[PDB]
Amino acid sequence: MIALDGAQGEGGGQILRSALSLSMITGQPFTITSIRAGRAKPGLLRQHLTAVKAATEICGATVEGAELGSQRLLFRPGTVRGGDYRFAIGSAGSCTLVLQTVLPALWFADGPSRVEVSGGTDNPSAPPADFIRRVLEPLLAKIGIHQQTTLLRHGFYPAGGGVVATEVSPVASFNTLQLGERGNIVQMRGEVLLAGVPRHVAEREIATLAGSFSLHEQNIHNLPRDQGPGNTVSLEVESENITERFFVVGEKRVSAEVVAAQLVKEVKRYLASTAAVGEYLADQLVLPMALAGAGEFTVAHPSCHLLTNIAVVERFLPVRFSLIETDGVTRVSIE
Amino acid sequence: MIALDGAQGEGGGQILRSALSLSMITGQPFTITSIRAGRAKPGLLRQHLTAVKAATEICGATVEGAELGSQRLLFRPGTVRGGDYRFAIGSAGSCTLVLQTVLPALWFADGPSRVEVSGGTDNPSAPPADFIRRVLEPLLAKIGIHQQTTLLRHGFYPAGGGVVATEVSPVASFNTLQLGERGNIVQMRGEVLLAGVPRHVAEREIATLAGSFSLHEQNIHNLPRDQGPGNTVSLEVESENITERFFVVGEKRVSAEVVAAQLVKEVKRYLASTAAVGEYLADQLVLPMALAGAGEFTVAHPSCHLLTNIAVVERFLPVRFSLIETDGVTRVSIE
Repeated sequence: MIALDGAQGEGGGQILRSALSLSMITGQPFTITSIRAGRAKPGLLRQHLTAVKAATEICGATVEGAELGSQRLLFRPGTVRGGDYRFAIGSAGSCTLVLQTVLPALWFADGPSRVEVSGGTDNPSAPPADFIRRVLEPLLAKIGIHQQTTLLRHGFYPAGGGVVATEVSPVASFNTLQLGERGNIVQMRGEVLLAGVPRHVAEREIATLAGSFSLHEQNIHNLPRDQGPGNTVSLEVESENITERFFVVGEKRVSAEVVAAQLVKEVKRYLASTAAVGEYLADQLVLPMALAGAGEFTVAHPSCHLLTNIAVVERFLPVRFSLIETDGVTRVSIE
Repeated sequence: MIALDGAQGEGGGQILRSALSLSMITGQPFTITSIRAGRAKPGLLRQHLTAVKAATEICGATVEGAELGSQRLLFRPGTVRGGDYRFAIGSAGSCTLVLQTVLPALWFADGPSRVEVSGGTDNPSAPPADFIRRVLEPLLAKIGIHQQTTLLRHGFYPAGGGVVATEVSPVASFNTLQLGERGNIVQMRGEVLLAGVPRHVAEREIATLAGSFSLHEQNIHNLPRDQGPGNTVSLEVESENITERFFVVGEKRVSAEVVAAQLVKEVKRYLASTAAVGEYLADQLVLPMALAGAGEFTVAHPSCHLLTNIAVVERFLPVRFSLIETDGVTRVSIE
């Protein structure tokens, strides 16, 4: 039975979620031993417990250790049943992470499924639920996976209140995704999302983006105050071979110019290499291509997350990933 | 002015120290912004302060954030002055860390120096101060760097009271270190250090080593009780093209065979690949070879620390590292 070390790599968290999906995809039970060893909060936390309850439900699992402070977990899956699921995280809970725990398993469920989660849609430090729909959902569709995520209500950290819902269909046949050169840029678009925040913050954040980029469109998107106070700014880089979109969630004490300046940092950083995908989309492509048994993509630099995702994957599956950091770009490929 | 993110990679600590040495090597001031964001203890801690006080003494620096809970720091170094320094960390302080923050700078000092540090020499969780003298000092010498570390008194975690002192000499000219194949073993040697522990733990420990290895020498090293109760076991792997040494510090509630077995796991893990160097020595060679402007070495797998150390180095210096993960061995090279 598979044993994983929680302090390994970046140090738990992602290890738990990649394990869950894999352990269900595969059926191999596993045991994480030092969950969040050194993190401020030592082990399983409400979100992880929710990640775990959702997992131990989509697949009738048997778990040992699912307690709020646990640094040990034994998870024995069952059959990933398809169906209408509804999970509810708190406020600090990112629907994104529940969904990226459970959806992979559902790719192999006995039938189509719908997952609806509640909680935070946009968190300052983390990826927004939009990345799912506007960025990876398409690479996935290309790897033969079929998912459709709709953002139904936004929950801006620290408010909570968001509602995201994904429609899945058991993967029929897998395809090999072959990314490399980003290709020539086709168009860049900036977009700001205000909910309870004034139209002078959007304009300011937009401007900054227009400051270094030639946006084909500058869009300001207004959501009901109901959606609490929130501001999220994004720039999309629809290159030829790929379409990426970067985000930066405005913080409490962070200025329109600072928030926009973070995003500009990233965007330039991506653009500064020929690499088709960003560090984060890379982190997400590791699993699906593994299931697919082949495929590759280029990414500027191997990140510490990549490294651990590739570990867990290879810990549950008969795959070999190869990273060839040649000329400022890294070619991540399967075997 | 260089800005560094403290939650980046493994998550601060090493970023802080690699940033200091570089900042003084180079002169470029910088700013760490989230020192130990998620860790149990959120930012600058006594040890780090010491790292920072020692740094901001070797080079007459200007610091902003040097407070016991700080998650932010601004460091403006000056001229690295050579001379006889004496730093004193606590008990939980590892001389090794202070020494690896300061010593790189001192290779570039206006004159020869001596650095004496007090505190913990042998910590269960971390590398012993012996690793410096018996393992990296030689690779360094080959790089053209000239340093000599004598352990003068041991301080076993949690006691403290250890004393390590290093003599350095400004680097005249640098060399290219080209490592790769470990070559054939040339001899193994086990060693047990007892300070206030009985000569039955040493034997038991040695036995286990002799249990899977063919030790050319089985040395038991007895320290005055003065040195507190301590037990450290090590095994040296003198291969053709390199000599490595692995250590495991016997813990409070850890038995002779458990201690011995940890060491055997590692030694084997090492031995299981053609890679000249171990994860840790790899981490340490990043910087020197970068100052060297070329060089390489092979390591089994790229670690997360490797990733981040490479990051910081590349942030302060005009160097490109290349990782090529080919055949279970990764080749780290410079450009």
